[PDB]
Amino acid sequence: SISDVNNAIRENNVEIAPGRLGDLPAEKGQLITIPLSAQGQLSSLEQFK
Amino acid sequence: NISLKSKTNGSVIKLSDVANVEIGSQAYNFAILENGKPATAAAIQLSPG
Amino acid sequence: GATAKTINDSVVTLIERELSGVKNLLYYSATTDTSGTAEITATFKPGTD
Repeated sequence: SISDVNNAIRENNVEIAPGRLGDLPAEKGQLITIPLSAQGQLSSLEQFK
Repeated sequence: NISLKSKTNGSVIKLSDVANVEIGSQAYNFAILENGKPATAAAIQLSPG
Repeated sequence: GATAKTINDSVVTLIERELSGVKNLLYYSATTDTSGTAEITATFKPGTD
């Protein structure tokens, strides 16, 4: 059904929540904090196909 | 004591088994040092006019 | 979601475009951190209430 197509599009093409390695609360002695992100959104016609 | 239904053997596992439950701060963004010792504080800004 | 640009466009750019026409506006500025929130400060002419 069209609901299945919409659900598949929603799942496969999703936006992942960014994060920060070293965020507070943090382990003792940590000295480096770095943002981290992931890409989950499709960008081309072939990918959607 | 919250019970979770395990997915490997079907056993019941307490929430403490997979996590540590404590009472902490809602956010850890800020900290204060009054005279070189820990404390808390709030900044009060005057009303206009 | 941050994206680092959609905050600038359709949120900050669109807001600032409307701000530009504000009555008795001396200038305006905006600050955005890709991690969290966004701020747009409108500074008005001296003597305005």
